[PDB]
Amino acid sequence: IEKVILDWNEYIEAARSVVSEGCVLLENNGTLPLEKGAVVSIFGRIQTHYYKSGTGSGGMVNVTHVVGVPEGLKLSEHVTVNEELENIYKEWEEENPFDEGTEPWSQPEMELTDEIVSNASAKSDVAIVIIGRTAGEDKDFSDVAGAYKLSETEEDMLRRVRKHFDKMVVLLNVGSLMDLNVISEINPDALMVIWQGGMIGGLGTADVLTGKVNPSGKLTDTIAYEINDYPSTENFGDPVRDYYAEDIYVGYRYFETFEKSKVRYPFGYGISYTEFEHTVGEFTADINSRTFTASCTVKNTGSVAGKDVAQFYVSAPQGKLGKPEKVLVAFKKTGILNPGKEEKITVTVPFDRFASFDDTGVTGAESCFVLEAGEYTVYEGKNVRESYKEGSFTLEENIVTEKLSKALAPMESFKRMKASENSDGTLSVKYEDVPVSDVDEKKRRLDNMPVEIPQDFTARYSLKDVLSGSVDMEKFIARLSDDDLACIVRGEGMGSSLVTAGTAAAFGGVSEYLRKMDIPAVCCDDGPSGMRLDSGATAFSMPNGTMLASTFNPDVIERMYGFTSLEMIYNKVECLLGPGMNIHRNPLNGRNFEYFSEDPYLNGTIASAMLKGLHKYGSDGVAKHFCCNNQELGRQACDSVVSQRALREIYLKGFEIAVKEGGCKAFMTTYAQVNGMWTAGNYDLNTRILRDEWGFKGIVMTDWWAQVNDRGGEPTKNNTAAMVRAQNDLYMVTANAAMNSANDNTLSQLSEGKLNRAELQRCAMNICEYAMNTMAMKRLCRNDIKVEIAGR
Ligand SMILES: O[C@@H]1[C@@H](O)[C@H](O)OC[C@H]1O
Repeated sequence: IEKVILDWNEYIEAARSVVSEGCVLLENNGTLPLEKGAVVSIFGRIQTHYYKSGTGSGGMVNVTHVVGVPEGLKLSEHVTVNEELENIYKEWEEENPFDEGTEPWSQPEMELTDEIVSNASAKSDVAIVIIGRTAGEDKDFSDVAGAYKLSETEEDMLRRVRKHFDKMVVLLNVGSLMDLNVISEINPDALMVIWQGGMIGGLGTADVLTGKVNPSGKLTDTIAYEINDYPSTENFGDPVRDYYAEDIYVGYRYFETFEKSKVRYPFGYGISYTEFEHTVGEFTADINSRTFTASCTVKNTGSVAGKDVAQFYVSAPQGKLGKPEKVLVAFKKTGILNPGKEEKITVTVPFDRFASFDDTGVTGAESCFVLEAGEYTVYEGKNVRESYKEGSFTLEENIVTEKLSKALAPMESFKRMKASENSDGTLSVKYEDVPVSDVDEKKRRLDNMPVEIPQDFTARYSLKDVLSGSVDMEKFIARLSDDDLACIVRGEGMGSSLVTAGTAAAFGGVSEYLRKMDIPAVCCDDGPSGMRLDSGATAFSMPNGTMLASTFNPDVIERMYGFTSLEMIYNKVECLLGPGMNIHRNPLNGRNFEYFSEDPYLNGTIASAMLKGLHKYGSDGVAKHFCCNNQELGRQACDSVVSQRALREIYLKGFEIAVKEGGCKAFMTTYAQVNGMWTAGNYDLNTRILRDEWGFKGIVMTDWWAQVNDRGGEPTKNNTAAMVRAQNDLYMVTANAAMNSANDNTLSQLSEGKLNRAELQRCAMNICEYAMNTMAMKRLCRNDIKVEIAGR
């Protein structure tokens, strides 16, 4: 019915803006920005093979061209590149080709001589050294040379360059952070994390290097001096089982509370080519509305224009539960401020952003989010460490922000960290026993069993009749036979011929009988950083998740994914398999590149920005992996043992925000276990928490060929009855859904009364309600958006 232009040049520009807001300047003595007309020598072999993404499902976007850093600098017309040094690298690389693997964390560095380095210095004004790292799916990052540490030849390179150049810039082309101890010690003039910026990364990076854009990126994780300083390191890296003993004390929640001196760069840290002054302003609280309102003014007090981020933190009273010193509750990035100009920033913060989950009952409100009695102090500033008192208010009694239930609780006891108040008025870590679950799972499922809809194969309503409002969804679903029900819970793929070639899955109209009811085939495709088309078809490769999050700018993120929204329609992809939004529990997790933060509020807010983007033209995202997939090693069977409180405040919280702020209507579960069973068959996760408590209205799908089990039972890839009993609606994926290619147990379990028809009907109703609002339904109804690409 309607045509829309996808302007490719504006798509490039939107993505380019994200890159130039997401680079994080850590150190600078004034060597950056690069001066007009300067000649730069670029060191590091990885300069020729810019890491545009990490590896795995989320790093297989095909493109015709990648603008690396050298090319980005030449295109700027602000500097020139030393062409002799480039040719040394190019010629060396013909003998030492880029290893593709399985793909390694890094490439072997070219050894440098005194002659090469000395001659480059004579013919250039500044050295740029690029250190490259990638990482991803199934391969965790490791505390060794070539991975988290510099390799020996990389260190040599840096020391030579330092010696022969008095102007030296180090750039980290990395998916996740690496060791900064040796780099800091070598002490370059400027240090910037440039992440992996997709196919136009070099353009946006050139913008900040040349000063066309002033750096305004901030860290989404705390950088500590050693891997052993991180509170999760003790309990990370075990393929069988890991106890989340740090509990709520993840990242800056640990460091700012217990170990300030172990931090090199705090959460939210990043600098600019200008300087800013944050002046605390008016503060009011509204206890009856459960909000406070806080103002401050940010002023550019330096000599060049730039943006800054105002970050707001709450210190809750320790009470009986114990608390982190500071938790992030709001942030706002300024517009571009000219020298001597300023911007007033006001935030309204609901109490639920700094509530605590009582999993012991010590507050008198077990299984509730609560604010304990005491003094709440609010802080504003440039990062968590440099945040200063904005206001305060005191509660004489507990406030229950929300009543919940005992759900997804641990099945075995373990000791967790506890904030303990010393005689000094300081806080130390002590340990306490996590209570074990007393939930009767059998009874919970039976007491909440949905009502069966009597089947009726004569009255043949269409899914169009449900969409129009002509009939109830219940009235429609009655025509599905047991074959139809068994079939509709199966995703078909990879590369099902019902949808665009080379994508992840088709679902909904996966049989002739389902298609006859006007259930369309809905197409899923990886990934957060752009469409992965295994046909070889090209698509936009966008910056990695961590770079997105480092913008601290929901609007710039949403703008870019508004273009992705149209591109998906163009390719007839309805469901992009992102955002990835598992918490950065440990820096060594391989997939941190396509996730956002150690902080759940930032995590959810960035995820929600992406989803709003995709929703612009009616496309959609699938939040993943729900939940606690914070480790790649052992991910087919690993058991994350974690408290309710840690789940409610940290790991689930981002996903909750995705539902309630982001309008998320599609979730993906994990390959692994949380509290002693696989996530795909967990009732508490997929029904109790997600639907009954949060009000999610949508679909849940498995991760691709994930295992499912009943608690205590053996894991398999075809226990779909366990999956449907949990209200995980879709098994992803089978070669042929109509033929039950996986030989699943849906019908045999239904035959034996161990699976109720009502449970199948519930899943089928979720699938159909989702499917009828997709662009694939619009194509059947002939009221879809037609997209045309301009600017190529
Ligand atoms: O993240 C998912 C990954 O775990 C799986 O292997 O492929 C599908 C992706 O969406």
